[PDB]
Amino acid sequence: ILAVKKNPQSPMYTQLGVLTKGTIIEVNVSELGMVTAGGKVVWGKYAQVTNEPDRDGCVNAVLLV
Amino acid sequence: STLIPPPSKKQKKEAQLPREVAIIPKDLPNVSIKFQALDTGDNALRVPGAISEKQLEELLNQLNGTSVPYTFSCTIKASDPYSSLIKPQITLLYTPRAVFKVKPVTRSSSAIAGHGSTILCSAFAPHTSSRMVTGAGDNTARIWDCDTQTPMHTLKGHYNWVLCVSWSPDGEVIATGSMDNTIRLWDPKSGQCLGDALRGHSKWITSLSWEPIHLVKPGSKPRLASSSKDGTIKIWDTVSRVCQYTMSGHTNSVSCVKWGGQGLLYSGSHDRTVRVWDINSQGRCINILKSHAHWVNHLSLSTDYALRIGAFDHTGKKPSTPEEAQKKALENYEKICKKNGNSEEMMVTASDDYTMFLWNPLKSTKPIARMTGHQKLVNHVAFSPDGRYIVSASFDNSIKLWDGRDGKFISTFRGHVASVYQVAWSSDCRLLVSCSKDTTLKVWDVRTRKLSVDLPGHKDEVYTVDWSVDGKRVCSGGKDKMVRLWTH
Amino acid sequence: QNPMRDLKIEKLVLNISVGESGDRLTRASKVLEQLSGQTPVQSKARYTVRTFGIRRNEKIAVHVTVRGPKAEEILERGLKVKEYQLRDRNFSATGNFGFGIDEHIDLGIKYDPSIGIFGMDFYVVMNRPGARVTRRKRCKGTVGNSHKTTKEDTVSWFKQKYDADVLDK
Amino acid sequence: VQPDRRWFGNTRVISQDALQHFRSALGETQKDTYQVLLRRNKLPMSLLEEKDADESPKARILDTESYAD
Amino acid sequence: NARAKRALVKREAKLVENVKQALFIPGQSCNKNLHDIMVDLSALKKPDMKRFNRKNDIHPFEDMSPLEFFSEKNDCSLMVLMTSSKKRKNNMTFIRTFGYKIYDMIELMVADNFKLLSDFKKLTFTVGLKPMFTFQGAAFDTHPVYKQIKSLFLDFFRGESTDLQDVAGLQHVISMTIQGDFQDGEPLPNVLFRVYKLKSYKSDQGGKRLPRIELVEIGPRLDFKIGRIHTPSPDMVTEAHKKPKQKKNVELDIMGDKLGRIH
Amino acid sequence: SAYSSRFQTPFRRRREGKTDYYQRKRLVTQHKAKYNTPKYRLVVRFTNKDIICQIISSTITGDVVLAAAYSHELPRYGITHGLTNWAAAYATGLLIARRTLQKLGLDEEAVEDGPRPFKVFLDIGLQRTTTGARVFGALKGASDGGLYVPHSENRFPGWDFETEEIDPELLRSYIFGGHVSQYMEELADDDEERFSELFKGYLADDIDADSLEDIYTSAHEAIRADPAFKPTEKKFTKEQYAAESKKYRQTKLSKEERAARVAAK
Amino acid sequence: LPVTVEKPIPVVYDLGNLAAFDSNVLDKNDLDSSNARREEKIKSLTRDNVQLLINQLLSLPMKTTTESVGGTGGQSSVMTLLQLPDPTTDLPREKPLPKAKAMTKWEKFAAKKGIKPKERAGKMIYDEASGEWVPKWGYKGANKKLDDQWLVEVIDPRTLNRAERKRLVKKNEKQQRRNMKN
RNA sequence: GGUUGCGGCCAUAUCUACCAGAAAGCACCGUUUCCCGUCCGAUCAACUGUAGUUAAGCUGGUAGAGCCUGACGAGUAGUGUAGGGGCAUACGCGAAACUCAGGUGCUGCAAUCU
RNA sequence: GAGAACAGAAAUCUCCAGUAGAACAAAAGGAAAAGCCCCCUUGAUUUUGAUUUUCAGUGUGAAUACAAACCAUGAAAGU
Repeated sequence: ILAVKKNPQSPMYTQLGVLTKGTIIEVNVSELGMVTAGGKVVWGKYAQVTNEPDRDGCVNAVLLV
Repeated sequence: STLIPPPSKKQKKEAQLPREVAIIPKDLPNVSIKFQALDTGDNALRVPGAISEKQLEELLNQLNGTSVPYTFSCTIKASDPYSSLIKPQITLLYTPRAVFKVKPVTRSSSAIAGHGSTILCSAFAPHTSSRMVTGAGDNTARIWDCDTQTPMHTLKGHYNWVLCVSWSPDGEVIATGSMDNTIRLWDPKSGQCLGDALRGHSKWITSLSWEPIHLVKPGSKPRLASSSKDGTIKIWDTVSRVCQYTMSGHTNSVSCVKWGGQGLLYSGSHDRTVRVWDINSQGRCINILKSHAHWVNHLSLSTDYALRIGAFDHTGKKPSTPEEAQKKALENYEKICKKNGNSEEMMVTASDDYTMFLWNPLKSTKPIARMTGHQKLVNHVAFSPDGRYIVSASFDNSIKLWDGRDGKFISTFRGHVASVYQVAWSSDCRLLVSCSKDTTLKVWDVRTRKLSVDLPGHKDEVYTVDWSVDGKRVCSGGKDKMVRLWTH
Repeated sequence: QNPMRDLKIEKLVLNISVGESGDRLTRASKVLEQLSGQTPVQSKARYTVRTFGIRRNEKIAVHVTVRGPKAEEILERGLKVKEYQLRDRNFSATGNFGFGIDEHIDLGIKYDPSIGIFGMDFYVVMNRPGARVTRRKRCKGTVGNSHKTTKEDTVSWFKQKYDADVLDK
Repeated sequence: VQPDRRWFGNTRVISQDALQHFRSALGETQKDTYQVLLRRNKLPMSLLEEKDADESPKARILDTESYAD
Repeated sequence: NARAKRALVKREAKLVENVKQALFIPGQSCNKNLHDIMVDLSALKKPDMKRFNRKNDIHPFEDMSPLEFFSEKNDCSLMVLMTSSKKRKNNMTFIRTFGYKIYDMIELMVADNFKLLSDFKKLTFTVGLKPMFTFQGAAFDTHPVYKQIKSLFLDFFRGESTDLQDVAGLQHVISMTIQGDFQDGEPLPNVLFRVYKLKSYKSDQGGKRLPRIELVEIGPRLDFKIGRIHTPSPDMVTEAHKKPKQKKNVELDIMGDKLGRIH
Repeated sequence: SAYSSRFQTPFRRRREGKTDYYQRKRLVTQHKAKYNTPKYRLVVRFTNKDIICQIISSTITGDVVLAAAYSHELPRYGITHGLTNWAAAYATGLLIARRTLQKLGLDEEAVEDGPRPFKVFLDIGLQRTTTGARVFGALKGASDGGLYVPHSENRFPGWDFETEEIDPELLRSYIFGGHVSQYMEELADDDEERFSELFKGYLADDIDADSLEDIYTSAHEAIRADPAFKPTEKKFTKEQYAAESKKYRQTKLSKEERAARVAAK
Repeated sequence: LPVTVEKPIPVVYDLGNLAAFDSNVLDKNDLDSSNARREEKIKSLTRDNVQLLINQLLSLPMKTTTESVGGTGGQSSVMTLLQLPDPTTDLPREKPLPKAKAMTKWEKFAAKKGIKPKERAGKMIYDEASGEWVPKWGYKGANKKLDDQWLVEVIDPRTLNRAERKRLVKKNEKQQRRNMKN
């Protein structure tokens, strides 16, 4: 996990870095290696948490591509 | 956009201060030097000064009475390839330069809205790079005029995907293996199927191997060898379209087959077995090799490149009669094959188990060397046109270079970020162009194993690329359903 | 000598000004479409005067060009009604001439009340070969003083054909 | 959450040329006990890492032959 | 309306200053030779060159306000006004402006032996390329007047301050020389101004690393006589040398890692 | 009177519709602040019956031309018909590109540098920008001749206005005189008066839709083979040309005669 | 033909501005404007100085990118370029540094108070009874919603809201004018 | 020496009323299958070089308004500079108008001309 | 100015020119546009190299300063 940019519902949680499913967070996507136009390989994209980490021991997110 | 750490005040102070100069006109040091041909010839002792490299290169010319320029290298730990002479007895070596230099391909070009399907294969014509053909998901193959970057007559007749397409070494008849069961023949100007399609094949065609021109007798057209998932290779007569014999030794799909210059068809198969079938043997196996842990995914030979040109060297001058064309093919094959004095077409087999094997089918079945330095399956392995260098592409996002004869590791490229698909070799071996699952095309400088330039523009999934025989232009194709050309 | 100084018709211009905007403007547009066959265009008032009640952008006129061979037929039909004559005036300094009469429906056009009473005015521009110099972009040149058309020359040209007269004497 | 030209937009793209410099620095970087780190830069260490440590682990034999066979 | 705001943004002081704009004002005595000299100077100053509409009757020494007014209204830092009097034949004035206020004034005159660009051999010349400079003689750095002249010439012709230069960009060089050395207290010898085009003769003697540099003179050939001179006060000099201000045991190691020394 | 005094006419090349200084400013007002990279401004002009294409770097001395070509040089490769057509513009662009490539010695000051491909930029001229214009055809031919001018296929023939695609078959046909070849047949099967006044040379030479394409291909091959750019005989040397020309041109009368005539008033 | 150049006094170079200084003795005997050799001597001296500067200049590092033409702001890999060092000559400035800033009362209050600066999240505010974001300001925002809505249940009150907004804008302008005197 | 593409200062270059222009080249023209835009294939987009030209454009020559240049004013007007005295001299920069004389364009690369 | 059915001194329609009393917001010595017409259109985007401020002193959580991409637009230079 790279960072958290925008948590709705009082983004003071964003300042606190809480997951709070529904947040948008940056993830190191270097593994996939997708390259945008111009030859500038991309290695980081913002993703939204899909599952509820509070009620589960794993964190799931979907790339916002 | 990440920023490289800017130079600190110390760096600025160091840069602002002048430093040494490269005029080097005075006080040239002198050290003993020896000459020895890179391949076999050991020798012309001298103790010259730090003279220009051109003078040293011309010194050896009169020694052999050739007038030809030769590439020069020394210390072959040091690994040293005035600037070179100031590093310190240096043992110098020489080898032909192949003065014809392919200019690097850097500039892109507009796309062509041709067949609307994912590209599957492509190959340049041997007689001239101006004409090129691409295969795609669409059942119809199309030729392209590289000069104007426009499509040509459509090869109608196929009803399934054209898995493989490639010009014959003489360029008279193009072969386009169809996915379903058949391979069709198309001359450069037919615009329609030449006679009945080659049928009677139980499974899809995996690869094609044309008969080398240097083995083709005058008048008779070259034979067309085919490989398929059925595990058998059929030898087809281009004239009568009849099959002389079929070998079913391979118990699984034949991954690929190459028609060697000695008349032996080196082919690999999913059964983890390599069978050296030969036409001269009336379709019989002379020897069988079994050393790969996994199955063989690709095959290549040192002399394979010389076969595909069909005597059409970089000049592109077409021959007059079949006899002189065959003679010029044979002389070139001997030149490339007889690099180490004797004619020895080295062979390399690609193993999916992160390993590659070096093979000498003309000698004992003991492997020469076990090239094994990859982390993922090597999709493609191809010998350098010169033959002294071996390169391979793998899904591990890296391209590895190996010695042509001794098998020693040389270097590895890491520019690609995704799985690396098939690659192409420049006509002069100076540059290598590779394509990967990533939507980028890159070319690597063999002289120093460094990234030369990046050639993006493809939408995604650039499956294959090829290099023109003359080196003027480089083609490409991918899943974007758009063919893109590249030139210096 | 007259090697290439032959008078030629450039284009015919037709227009119908209106006392208001709305249904009458659409009627004028339909009249233009049925007469010249050209798509209607909108001519907007440059300013508000309040004397005629027209406000800014009143859309009180429809400028249409009648260039082409059809210009000769329309001009002939119009001149036929007007006693085949034009006044000594109505000719500009360059010789361009025009006119206008009531009840455009008189010259063949149907009497159907959908259009109703609708007059018209005409404006004709004349020039000699080589006018593209002043209309082309590259090498935009001048016009020779002699080459410029004159009132007397255009009057003589209009009198030679169509059997017209000055209407004044 | 409001739609916009935000996320679904590129934000972390690295420069192609800088990758070679980062790899060279990683290969050449060296430190001593008297030198300490205060802020470790965030870079695609995965691309920089995995140098030429050619070992080629054992083949996936199970792929050629399953347990049942 | 945004168009005016964009111009005003450039008018305001910038942390990084662009190329100093130059305004050329023809004086009441703008001789035809003076006009040719102005055209030649503009040829080496384009595209950042501006010429006034017509003649003028402004005396920088006897009237400083008009120059400041013109600089403020045109946002031009460098000002040139050519005017030749009976005593000061072929005199040309150069002025710098700091914050729209007069910075310094120097009178430069060209001898009759000057050769125009058209007189020299025709050669290729690209506008906007930064030329090279060479200063000969210790007086350039060891004298106040010569130092000021050198600084003015550099600011006039140094162009942009880019840190990356193309090899082919070195098209021509400007040779700054003086009419021989002089003893302390002696009259200042005239400054010799020359422009030479560069020719890349092969490196036969110099191996491959460096080619044999060759020069072809294209002009204009000018000898700059020194007349009346004005200099700014020390406070103005200090103000003109301000910096934007843009760490014990703190260093950014390679890869951006923040390392330090324990000692 | 006052208007004539208190005004200044536009530039000499701006009064006439020869050069648009607005484009010149942009092509010369590069900042640049990035590198001292030179430039080579392309020049393409279409006159009556002829096409002129040139590469001219900006220079105060007069923009000395490094290479140039003209349509009237096409007959050197056997092409005479349709000198002003789209195919002729493409051929001229290809010819000029190949000529500059050969004379610059790329293939059959930058010491220690590698092969640097040439770069060129298109010029607006005074032709309205519309897709399919012959200016874009000349640009395409020049690019195909070994030039990497930055360009987009938006204005190439066959471009689809409704959707951002293009048909390469139409472009190939136009390069091989597709429109002209089709119109030849569409006039042969139509009224002959137009096909007898126009295309008279085509009828005389017996050129069909395929012969024209073959001729264009052969001309392109010859252009690739021999761009040597051999000029005319250049007889009638300069001095005698000048002597002959002065016979008709009216020279300025001697001021003495004018003064005498004025006094004779 | 020979490229060797040397002088007794070491030459001073300014690679940041493509300039150099030569404090060597000037030959007054030949530099006289009346002499004919003057031009040749000046040409030779300029050639030597340019040769020295080029020899020193070319010693600098050169960048070699792996990218292509790409966008208009890109750079070609083929074009080798010399990385010049930072400028050394301290040329005089043309304008002063605008370090002065606005001393508005808001900054002092924020410094005194614990109110952190706003994060400028976005223009997309949320509203009700419309099923749309209806951003606060920027396009048909809620500011004009009160005027647009056709029911003002509570003399024309629609114009009163606009008058109040204009008065607030005037108060903001007055505050700007007052702070301009800081 | 003419014409054409790019150009150098941008009125010696323009404007007013006339006359000349062979060869070669612009320009004029003739046409609308298609790319293409306008109400109008007039500008613009495309085709022909054929039909029809010096009538126009453009380049030149004639006599009017300005323009530009050199010297005459002229080291002349003005100005603070130093005390005879309550302005002159001493002493640096330094005009314009006016007068006299001159012209109403030149200039490089490439292509094409009798 | 010549003029153009109603239409005239202000409705429309064509030849010349405002050295450009249009708007170039404008105050000022002053353009094949910066005034009008047809197409697109975000922008309050991203990291963080000088300044502050906490309250788990939180690699910035952030506007200001600026860096280098992204975008529009075009055939391209370009802004």
